[PDB]
Amino acid sequence: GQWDRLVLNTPSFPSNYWDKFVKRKVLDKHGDIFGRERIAELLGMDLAS
Amino acid sequence: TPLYNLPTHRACNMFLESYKAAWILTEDHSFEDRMIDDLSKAGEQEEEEEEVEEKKPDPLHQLVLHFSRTALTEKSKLDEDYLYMAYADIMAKSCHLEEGGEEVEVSFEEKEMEKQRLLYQQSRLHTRGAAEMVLQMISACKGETGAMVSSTLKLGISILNGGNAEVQQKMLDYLKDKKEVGFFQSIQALMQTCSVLDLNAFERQNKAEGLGMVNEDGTVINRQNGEKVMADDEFTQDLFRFLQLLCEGHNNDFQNYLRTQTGNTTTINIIICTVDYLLRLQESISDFYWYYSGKDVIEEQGKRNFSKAMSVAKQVFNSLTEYIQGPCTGNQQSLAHSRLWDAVVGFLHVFAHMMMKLAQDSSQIELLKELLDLQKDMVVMLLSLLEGNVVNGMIARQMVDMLVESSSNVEMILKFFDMFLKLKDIVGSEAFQDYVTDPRGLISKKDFQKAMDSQKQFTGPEIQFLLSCSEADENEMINFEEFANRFQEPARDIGFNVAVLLTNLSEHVPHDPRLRNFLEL
Amino acid sequence: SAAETARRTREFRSPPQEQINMLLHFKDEADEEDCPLPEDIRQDLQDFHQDLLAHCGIQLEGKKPQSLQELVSHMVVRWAQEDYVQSPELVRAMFSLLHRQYDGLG
Amino acid sequence: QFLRTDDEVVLQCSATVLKEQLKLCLAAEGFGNRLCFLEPTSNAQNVPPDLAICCFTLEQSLSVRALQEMLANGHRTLLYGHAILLRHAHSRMYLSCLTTSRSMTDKLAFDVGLQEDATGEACWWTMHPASKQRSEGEKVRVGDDLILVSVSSERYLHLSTASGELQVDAS
Ligand SMILES: [Mg+2]
Repeated sequence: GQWDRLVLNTPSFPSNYWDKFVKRKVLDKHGDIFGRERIAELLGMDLAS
Repeated sequence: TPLYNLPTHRACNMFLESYKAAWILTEDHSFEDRMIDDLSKAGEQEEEEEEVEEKKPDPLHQLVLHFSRTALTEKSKLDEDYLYMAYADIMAKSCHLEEGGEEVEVSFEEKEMEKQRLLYQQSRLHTRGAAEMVLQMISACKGETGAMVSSTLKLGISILNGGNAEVQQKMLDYLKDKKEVGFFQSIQALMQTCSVLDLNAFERQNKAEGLGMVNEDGTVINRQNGEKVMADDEFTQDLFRFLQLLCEGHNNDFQNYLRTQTGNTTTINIIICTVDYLLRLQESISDFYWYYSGKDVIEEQGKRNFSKAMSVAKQVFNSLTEYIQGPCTGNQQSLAHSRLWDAVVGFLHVFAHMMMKLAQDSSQIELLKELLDLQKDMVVMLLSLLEGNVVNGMIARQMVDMLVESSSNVEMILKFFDMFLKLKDIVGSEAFQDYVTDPRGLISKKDFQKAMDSQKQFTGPEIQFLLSCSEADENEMINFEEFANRFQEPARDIGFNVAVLLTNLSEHVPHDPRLRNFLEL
Repeated sequence: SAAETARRTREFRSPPQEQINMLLHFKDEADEEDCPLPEDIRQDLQDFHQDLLAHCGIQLEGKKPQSLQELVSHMVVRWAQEDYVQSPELVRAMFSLLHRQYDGLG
Repeated sequence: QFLRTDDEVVLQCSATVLKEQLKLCLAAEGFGNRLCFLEPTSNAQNVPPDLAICCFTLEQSLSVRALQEMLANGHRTLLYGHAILLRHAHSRMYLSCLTTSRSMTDKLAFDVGLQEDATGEACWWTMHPASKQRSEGEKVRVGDDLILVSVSSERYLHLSTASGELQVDAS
């Protein structure tokens, strides 16, 4: 769990996995309960606007 | 006017009245128990081995049979007999001293000892013709309401307070042996004499108080009389308490005897009269709510009238649960075929509207918890109606039809429970915009209100009723944490019982698309 | 020096029945009513109260009858104990008499 | 069977008069004539009656009306003592009592007619039982004799049989 925190902020997270839109799915799923800016920043995604 | 200068005799009369007012705050007391004890213990003095019969009666039993003979004498009108009421109050106090006496105050051993004290007090009285004499006293009066029948009802409550199944057995045996008519007719006649709240009488209650003064200050006759919107508040409660105490323990014979009588030539249904009285009470509550709908504030007299009205409603509902307790298929089919649904639809309507309108005022929270407590007893009664239910059934179908007819109130209360439950989680959420941790917390309640109004997700409207609930002087505490989310112990208790009700109605009566919407909400 | 509003409205604005009542009210109470009046009046009032109370059937505790009320009560109890009486008027008379001697202040 | 709101229902009267059973219905022209007349359909087989002039619809039914004070700023079963609202089918107007009336027994004589907008107290009529068999708070069935009283006119909605052909008035 501690070692997986380094790859979350990297823009090259999806390399072998087929789905390249997992970050957008997580942002849409947890955008209302949690802050959109916090979840966006935690998963990289610079300049979300 | 100074006290000096006055003639002397008027001063002496006023002194007599004031000293009478100061005279008896508390009386000797126990004197009733002392009298009962002295008459009870030495039944028989120096016998000298002389027994003409099996057992000559002690003077207590002599008085009991004297009262029985007086009640059994055929007349047209019943006399006063204030001495009979005096003895009735004496014996009622002697029997109910332990009932009035009853953290952890008492242990198991002392509780059992006081239970044996109460049982001995009841056995001192009921091992005589006491039940026969009170039945004869009830059957003597046809429909006349007075203090004597009230004292008789209080004594009957005192005898079977803890249930007293032996007294119930003796009662049923004497009723089946005598097989006479008049007891149920008298009960029905006393039931019809009960009154409810009146709106024209309430406007008359608006008038007189507005007089600036009557006699000296308020008129003495009016001030003591206080007059009333419920002419006899205690009598109805005592009658339903006695009827409940007759059926307090599971004894099927009485649950069927009240519905129909085989030995008697005439059958009188107490349950139908109770349903009609509940319908009248529901109509009175609906009329009072419609009259108070225009005003946004409720006076303390209205609070007291509501408190007594829902106290009477709670007593009637407890009597109903006592009857529907037991398996009792006959009373369940009777309530299926009765007009109870028209009563309970209006009750659900007035519950939803009174909880929606009553929530804004903070000082009226006690009346709201009383209304919530009444809703509890209602949902306990509804759960007790479902005992012994078939999967398809017809009682469940009538319950579904009731939910369909009262759909708006059910959706309103479920939406409210959704919104106050949902709010407790949002407050535990980040809530960075409020940005406050404090004993007051004090998101300036006025300042917080612009901040509160902004919600990214879910509900914007719910927070405002909460703001009103919070005490806000100088907006010193929204105190959302303090007075923890309002009435949680009270409203949470009325949520589990409406949940298990929905689970029962969902597992049974399957394949109903109309109940699926209610389950989804 | 002060307004003394309360004393004035209690003394001269009050009705005379209310005047004498509030003059006497809660004097039987130990701690309440702020202890008005001199103490001899209160002591005399309590003395008469305990006096009459001892005159009635109140024990005030804190075999031979020797007086009328126990004599009548024991007469009624013994008369009911010896034999089963049959005349209802006699029963009503003895029960009423017993109630009168037992009740007292009522 | 109990009657409910949002359902079209007609009102009639069965009166023995002239040694004959006369069935009378209240019919209002609407456009052109605001007053209402009465139509006898006793000889229905011989002479056909007019139907569209007679029909009415039930809008609402409220026992206690705080609606008027607020204005001054589904199907529900009818019950005894509940005020009802009548709406004409052809002219889409509401039946009510009028102040100015033709004068026979002039003090106790108010006519009944349509008004365009139901924004008045005269539109509502309350129902009471005619016999002791049905009491207040009991559901109204088909074929039960009722008496209708306007809340503003305080009148019994009377048929006039005093030497007239047929008149209806608030009397
Ligand atoms: Mg029970």
